[PDB]
Order: sequence, then C-alpha cells, then structure tokens
Amino acid sequence: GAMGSMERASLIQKAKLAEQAERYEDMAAFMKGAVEKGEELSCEERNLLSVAYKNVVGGQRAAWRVLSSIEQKSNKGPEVREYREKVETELQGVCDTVLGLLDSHLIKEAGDAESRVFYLKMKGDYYRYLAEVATGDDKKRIIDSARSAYQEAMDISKKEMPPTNPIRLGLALNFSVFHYEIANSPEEAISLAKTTFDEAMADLHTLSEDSYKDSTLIMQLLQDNLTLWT
Amino acid sequence: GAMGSMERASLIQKAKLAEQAERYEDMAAFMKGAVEKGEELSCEERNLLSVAYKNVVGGQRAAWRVLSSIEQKSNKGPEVREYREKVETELQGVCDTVLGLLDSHLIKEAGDAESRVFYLKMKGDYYRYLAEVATGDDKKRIIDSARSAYQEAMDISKKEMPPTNPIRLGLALNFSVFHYEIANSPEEAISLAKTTFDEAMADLHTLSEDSYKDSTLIMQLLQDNLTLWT
Amino acid sequence: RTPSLPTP
Amino acid sequence: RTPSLPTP
Repeated sequence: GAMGSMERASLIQKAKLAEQAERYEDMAAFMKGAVEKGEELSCEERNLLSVAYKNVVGGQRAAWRVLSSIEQKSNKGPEVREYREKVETELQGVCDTVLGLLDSHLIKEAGDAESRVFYLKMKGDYYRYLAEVATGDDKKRIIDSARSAYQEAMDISKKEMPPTNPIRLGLALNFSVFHYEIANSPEEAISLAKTTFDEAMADLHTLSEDSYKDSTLIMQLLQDNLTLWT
Repeated sequence: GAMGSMERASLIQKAKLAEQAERYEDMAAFMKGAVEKGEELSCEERNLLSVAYKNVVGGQRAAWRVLSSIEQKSNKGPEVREYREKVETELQGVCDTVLGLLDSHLIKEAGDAESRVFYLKMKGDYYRYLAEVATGDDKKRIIDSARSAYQEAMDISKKEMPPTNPIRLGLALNFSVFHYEIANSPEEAISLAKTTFDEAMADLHTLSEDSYKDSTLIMQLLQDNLTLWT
Repeated sequence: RTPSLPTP
Repeated sequence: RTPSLPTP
C-alpha cells in the first residue's frame, strides 16, 4: 500500500541500501512493496526478501524468548505477560504478512524448482515461527502447515536439484530443526541431517570452487547440529 | 498519548523489560509515556530514559552515516538521497521528541544539580545529533543551542559536583566531543578532556571502590580520546 | 535451541 | 569520528 507509488526498481535499490544500513524493518517494507508489484522475483530479489524478514522476525523471536523466560521464572503483576503478549502479537503479524505474500501470489506463480522450493521453505519456516509461540486450538494445524510446506519443498528438491544445492541443503537443515524443536522427532531430525550430509559429500566432486564453498558451509552447519544432538 | 492509559509504574517496569529484550524503540516509547505522566524522574528512571533514546538515535545515526557515505561516493538516480533524507527526517523526529520532553517539563522542574545537569547534558547531546545532519539556515543556531546547554550543565557541575562525579565526567567527555567534531575547536576539546582527567585523578583518593570503578572507567574514555586526538 | 540456517 | 559516552 504505502509503497504503491514507488518504482519496483527503486524499491529493490532501497532494499539493498537498507541492508547496508542494517535497517531491516525498512528492508522488509521495501521488499513487501516490490512483491506487491505482482511480478515474479529473481534469485537475488528472493534472497533480499528472505534476509529482510529473517532479520525482523529474528529480533522478535529473540525478544519473545527473553520475555517468555522472565515470565516462566515469575511463576508480581501482569506486565511481563502483557509485554510478552505484545511482542508475540507483533511477531505473528510479521509471520502472517510473509505467509500472505507467499500465498498472494509468489508460490502459485513459481514454476521453476529453484523458486518454488525457496518459497515453500520460507512457508515452512514462518509456520515454524508461528508454532514456536502457539498454544491454542490451532497449534497442531500450525505445526502440520509447517510440515506440509517443508515436505512439498523436500519432494521437489529431491527430484529437481542436486544434493549439494544450497537451497536444498538449507531446506534440509531447517526441516531437521523443525523435527527436533517443534515436532518432538529428534531421531527424524538426526536421520535427515545425516542423510543430507552424506549425499552432499558424495556430490562435492562435481562442484566448482565457489559452489564447493557454499555447499560445504551448509554441510558444516548440519554437522554442527548432529554434534549437538548426539 | 498511546501510553496515557498505562500506570506509571507499569511503564517503568516495561521499560526495564524492553531493555532486557533489546527492544529500544519500545523502551523509548514506555519512558516517553512515563515522562508524560508529569512527575519528576528518579536517578534510575533518568538512566532508563537516556539508555532508551541513546540506542534508538544511535541506530539512526549509524544508518545515516552509512547512507551519507554511499551518497557522497555516488557524487545514478535519486534513491540514495531519498533514503538518506528519510532516515534523516526520522532521526530529527526522535531528537525533537527528546528535546520536547526536556522542555516539557523535565528541565524546569529539575532543581537538584544531579537532575538538572543530567537533563542539560541530554539537551546538548540531542542538539549535537541534530547538528551532525544540519545544513540549512538554522545550522549555526542548532550548534549554539548544543553549546548553550552543555555550558549551563558545565557551570552547574563545576559548582555543585565533585570532579569525579560520573555525570560531570560524562558531560565533559561529550562536550569535548562537541568541540572536536561539531565546533571545529580541537584545541578546546583537548584542553577540556585533559583538565577534566587531571582534576578527576586528584579526587580519586576520596572515593569508595565502587565509585572509583565508575569514575576511572570514564577517565579512561577521556584518555582514549586524548590519545586519538594527539 | 538448535541453530537453523543463518543469513548467507 | 570520536567516541562519545557509551551506555553505562
């Protein structure tokens, strides 16, 4: 809405500037504006969208955890609960915004495996963030929505992408985190991380130096989690 | 306005929570609300107000510098200038808000040296931040407004506070920065830092261990600047 | 908690 | 620029 009067190219340019200035709220607003122009996003533009919202929700999640921890230790007036609720509502708002962009209409216009997997991974992640704070009647549905998005992404990535593809690797990492932290399925988490790592290792020989760097970075993050989990 | 319905004590409580959660925009809004209740601020409350707005404006200033640097190197469409202007306007808004709180009515109700010096130091600082981005017809007046606030603060602190008082020391540090960075008076900056340091050193013998720690910390910051400037 | 993917 | 006072 507010970005309706600005050129798409200007919104992208300003998103990049906002990133350099570490103004992630601005960056997210610019990229929301760019998405709402209705055109598909390039690879670089998808990354800008992801970076922007990851930083915004990242800060909110960190704040929520601080407040939640204080709240649990307190169990004094209603202020901690009230403020935790405030941050929670704001977080849910951002997640809903991202999910809204994915549903209107990024996913349905995403035909290439790379774009579709990227957006479905995002969908899984933002349902996962909703799941982290969920308690009510729709908690199980939120979890299943995350699961469903991740699963579709996994199915496509396995068919259409090499096992070293960074998006495929990052998807597997985050889906494994979903299993461990949300779905109470640590064995599934470990299995997924292990198989992902091993299948990537076997395909490294096909890669250039630059691609090798990117793939091995994410492989190390998988290994880091396996080390923590075992 | 928005905080008018919340208890003063709750606003203070939430400011402290916001600090722990590193939610400085929230913290500032809560403390603005607390100030607008119309009662004087305690020492702890003054510190909360200062911390909140320092963090907010600190982020804005850092962003402004990044963008300003990009803008100067570019000297390409209007986007960098536009976005720098946006951040600048937002920064000026925050400074004006703080200065508004000080003028309505924190300073005039501040009778004790400790409170009055604290608020006048703040006034100097926020005019200084305005000066950093000023260019137009009122640039000299902004600088003189900073100078005037700092000077009144200095005059009171010299009469009413020991030379090791942390507020007196911090005021001197920031006024010296004003001289160096804003007023193009490096010799005045160096002189002030040196005399402040030496007069504090001579009074350290009167202090407890805790007070010694606080005073020597700020003295080291003065020395750091002298080292950079010489 | 466990680390998820950071920014690139 | 020169460092001013940090937060306590």
